[PDB]
Amino acid sequence: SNFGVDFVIHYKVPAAERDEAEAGFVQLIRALTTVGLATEVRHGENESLLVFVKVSPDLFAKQVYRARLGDWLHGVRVEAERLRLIYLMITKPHNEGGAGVTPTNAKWKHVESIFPLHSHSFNKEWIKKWSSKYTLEQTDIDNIRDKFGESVAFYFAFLRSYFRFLVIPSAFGFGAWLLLGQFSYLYALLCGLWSVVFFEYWKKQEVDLAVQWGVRGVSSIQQSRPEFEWEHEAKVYPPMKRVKTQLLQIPFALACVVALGALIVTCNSLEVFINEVYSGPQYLGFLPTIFLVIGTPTISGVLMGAAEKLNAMENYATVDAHDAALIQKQFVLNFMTSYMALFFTAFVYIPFGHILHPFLNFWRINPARISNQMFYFTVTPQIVNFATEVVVPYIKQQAFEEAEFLQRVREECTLEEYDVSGDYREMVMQFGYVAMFSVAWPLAACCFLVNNWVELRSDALKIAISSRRPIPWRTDSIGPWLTALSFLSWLGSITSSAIVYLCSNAWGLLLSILFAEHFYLVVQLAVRFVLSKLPGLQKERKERFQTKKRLLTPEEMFWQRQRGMQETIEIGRRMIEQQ
Amino acid sequence: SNFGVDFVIHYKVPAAERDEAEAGFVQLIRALTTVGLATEVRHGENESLLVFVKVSPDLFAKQVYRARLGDWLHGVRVEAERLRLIYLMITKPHNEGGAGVTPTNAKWKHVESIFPLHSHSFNKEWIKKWSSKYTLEQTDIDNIRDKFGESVAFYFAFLRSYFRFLVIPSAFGFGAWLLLGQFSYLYALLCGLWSVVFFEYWKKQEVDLAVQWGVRGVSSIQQSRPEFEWEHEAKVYPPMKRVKTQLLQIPFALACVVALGALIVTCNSLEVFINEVYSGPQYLGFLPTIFLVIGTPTISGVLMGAAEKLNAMENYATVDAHDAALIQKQFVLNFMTSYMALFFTAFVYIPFGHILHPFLNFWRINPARISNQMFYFTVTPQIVNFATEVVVEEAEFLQRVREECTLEEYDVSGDYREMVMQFGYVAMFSVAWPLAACCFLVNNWVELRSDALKIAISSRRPIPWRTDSIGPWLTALSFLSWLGSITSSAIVYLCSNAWGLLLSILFAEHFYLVVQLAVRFVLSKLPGLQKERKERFQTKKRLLTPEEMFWQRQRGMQETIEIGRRMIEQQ
Ligand SMILES: [Ca+2]
Ligand SMILES: [Ca+2]
Ligand SMILES: [Ca+2]
Ligand SMILES: [Ca+2]
Repeated sequence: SNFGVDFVIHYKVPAAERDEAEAGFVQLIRALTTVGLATEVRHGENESLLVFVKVSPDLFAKQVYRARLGDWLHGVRVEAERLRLIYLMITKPHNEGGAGVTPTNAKWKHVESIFPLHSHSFNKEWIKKWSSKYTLEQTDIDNIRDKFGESVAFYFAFLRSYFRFLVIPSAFGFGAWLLLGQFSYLYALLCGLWSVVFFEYWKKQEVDLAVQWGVRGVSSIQQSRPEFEWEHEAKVYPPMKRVKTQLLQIPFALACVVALGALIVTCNSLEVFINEVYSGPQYLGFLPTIFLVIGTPTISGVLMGAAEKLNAMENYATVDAHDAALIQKQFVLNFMTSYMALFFTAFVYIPFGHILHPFLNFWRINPARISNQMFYFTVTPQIVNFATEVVVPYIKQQAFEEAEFLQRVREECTLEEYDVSGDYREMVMQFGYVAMFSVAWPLAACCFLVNNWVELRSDALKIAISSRRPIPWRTDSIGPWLTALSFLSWLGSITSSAIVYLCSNAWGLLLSILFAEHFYLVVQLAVRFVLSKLPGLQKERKERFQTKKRLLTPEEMFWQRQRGMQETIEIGRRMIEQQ
Repeated sequence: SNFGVDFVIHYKVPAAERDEAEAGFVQLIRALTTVGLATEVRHGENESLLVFVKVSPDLFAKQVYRARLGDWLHGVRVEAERLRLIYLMITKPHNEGGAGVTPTNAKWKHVESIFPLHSHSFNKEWIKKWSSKYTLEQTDIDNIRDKFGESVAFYFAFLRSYFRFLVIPSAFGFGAWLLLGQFSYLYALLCGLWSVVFFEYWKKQEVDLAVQWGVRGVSSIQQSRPEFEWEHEAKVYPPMKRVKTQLLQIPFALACVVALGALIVTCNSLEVFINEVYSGPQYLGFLPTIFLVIGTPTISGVLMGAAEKLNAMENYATVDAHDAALIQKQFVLNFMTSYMALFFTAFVYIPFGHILHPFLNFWRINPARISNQMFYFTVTPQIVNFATEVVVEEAEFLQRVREECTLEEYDVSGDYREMVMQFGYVAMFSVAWPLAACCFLVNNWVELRSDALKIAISSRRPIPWRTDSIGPWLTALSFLSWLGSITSSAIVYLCSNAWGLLLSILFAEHFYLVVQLAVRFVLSKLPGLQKERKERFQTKKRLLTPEEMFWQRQRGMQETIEIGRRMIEQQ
């Protein structure tokens, strides 16, 4: 168990630059004492001064009350909340209740990370409980929310909902694969309907979870970025400079598109050449593209880094906007690097494959090739993601009075922050595969289903021992990923349909695209209406009712003719008798 | 002017069955004085007794405070508000703050109309001011809101905004008519872009006006219908009966489709026959359809009545749901009667006109014909609409009231429906005749006055009803914009000449969606929100063992500093 330490700061000190390092250390200690936190300094690995900080319960209660009042202010209104508030006290500047010791912004640049400590007793029991069960109840997600915050809990709830909704497409994918034959239009229609239903039901469940956890409306709260650089104050940044920096994305995206397209064109030409030249034993004919998938986590990886670089010079005032831009860039890059091969096979090679002939001349049309390539692009990338996610850290860790706890912290600070964006991106890519390309290989979703059951555990293990405890954040929604899902639905309703007409055989293709797109729109409207006509809303209404119950001259002669009661009745009766 | 009269009670008494009429009048007067309104009985017209009711200012102030507290409760928070509150006190049941004398629910069914009085001095000045102007500033709409309530004000604001936005339609319609010949794809794209821009900008204006008038969120308040009929109480109506009654709309819609389609088919066949037989001097070639247009306000009118009858037996708990259902049925019927003739001309006769030959033989291909039809479906339906709207000691005050109660209650749904139909014409069929928008501009300038006159002297003063937006008409506008995006490209391809039609439809619809997303993003990136944020900020400002031995090694701060320095020297 931990030693009561609530937060941990690294503050590594190099061999040189010690003269200002000591000043930074004393400034950090003075600020941490001023804000009202108890501090304890110990030695660490590689010449570092590891400082543990905890809480004067009166000041902590005052901070809790101030935060609750602020949450009530915007209409928004446990270990996760306590850790989040301690992190806010550590991070927020002196202007609004804190002592800003953020690494990148101020002169306190000798700190590397401020992170909480993992609870091994909770972690092992959580892993055992999640591995010994078949399904996960809402109580498990609630425990995740209480311990690791709302972002991790929201990701795990989304993963559970996705895994539970993946049964239906698995079921009728197996039905279509066993009976309906290859490239069934009915399967495409059912896949589009399931995508619409899952997206809308996840929106409803997201609203319900936000109401239940009391995090409804946190997205409207704007949080300033400590590393944001401004020029004037009236903190403002000229939007022209930001637009100029953003315009650099377009040539970057075009260059990435050209490079990836050329690489996939060469790989597809090579695989066609070996399939049409060599006899093999059948399986070696897809050897190139398989390698391509094995190369996918590498190149895209460095590409992701470039995206981060593109988000560094692209200044953003708020955390939400910066996160949304980073998610957009990462989603575009991963969409490219994960679907360009399938798009080229389905909509370039299949319709008019008479353009690759020069490339086949450099080395020296089966419609069922798309099904095999989808099978490979379903099974192999999942295996390689498993390898790079769970077992390669297994090998990495296998290679490697109070000494036990100190050693545990020293080994803990070497790990990386848990990036939930990567897991969100992987799940969104899987959903996209199901939505737009599962028609070629109907069993694909089934395989994904199995992987999801592993992921819900494996990703949990990734937060158990493969990564250090993340900062507990609050999120109303899963964020811009929702939009991505919608996109991967809509274009999917096109793409799958465009597969069915193309691999089963000009006007018919366009007619099929029209019918599929309009069917997708119609079922979207119908499901939205059905869900609007169908717990969180009832609780909000009950709270509103409880608050409501707890909250409490001709003119001057015209009106003097019959001022009384009997006078009016008598005149009315008399004139009734008159008429 | 008025005699301080705030509301007028009709209570017509029939000569036959009078024994229960005196008791009803006595109960009416007793309840109306129980709620706290001064009443004055006077003679009516044709065996009726009109009683004028006004306001004990203390009770009116208490009611005002209660209404404001209720508005604050739901998050929502002048003569119109006073009249609305007096209406609520007159209408609301005695169980919850009022004395229910609603005409249709209880046995007090002898009252017919529940209406206030017009101010002639205000009405003539308003008409003179609006007739002598060229453009209307926001002060006129604010005065309309202060006088006739928020529904009429919202309608007039929508009419003014849509008339102002129609100027670009007319501009590039004239540009295309002069230069781009006939059936220009560029005009179709511009019309779709304008439809999207106008729809989104009117939504933004709706939000700004709801914030400005303090009616932001009124639509969230569910108001119960006095005419609602319930079986049990837990007032609950079995939804299965409502669904069974709603299912009667499908056969009615199908029968109306069949009848109107047969009428359009036979009129089209007759006009084709006379164009291919009669020589003339011409203009008579579209004589049949013109008559159909002249026949449109009649038959559709009775259809509208059927619709409301279909909404009477279709019991609705809330006012909003009943109004939405009525708007949906009326919009469907008017869409049919006003667009299915052009739909037959464009997408049935033009593509394959070989199926109308049996009708021509019973009586016994031009690709520019549709444009001519678009002319006769633009200048004729509005002109006849004009003929529908405006062409066809205390004795003076009492006579004025007696003449006032003979008028009909002013409905805003009809004017909303007419404007929505005109917008649908522009969005879907204006490509055939690009000048149509120009005409729809001029009529608009008349309508903004003419409709005002319809409320000035041709109808009784409407009950001031607060509304958040224009209602379900936004859905109609969006549907018309999307259908126009499809139909403009379809007409362009079909009249400028099988695979290319679908490609053009795809390109136009996807361009419509892309510009919809772009305009939504631009408007989200770009008055009332600033005021709401400032109010929120103002409210924010106004609102306010080894375990123990581990932390005992360095209890203070100077000791921690010394220990840190010592460990620094140790590295
Ligand atoms: Ca995985
Ligand atoms: Ca993962
Ligand atoms: Ca008119
Ligand atoms: Ca009108």
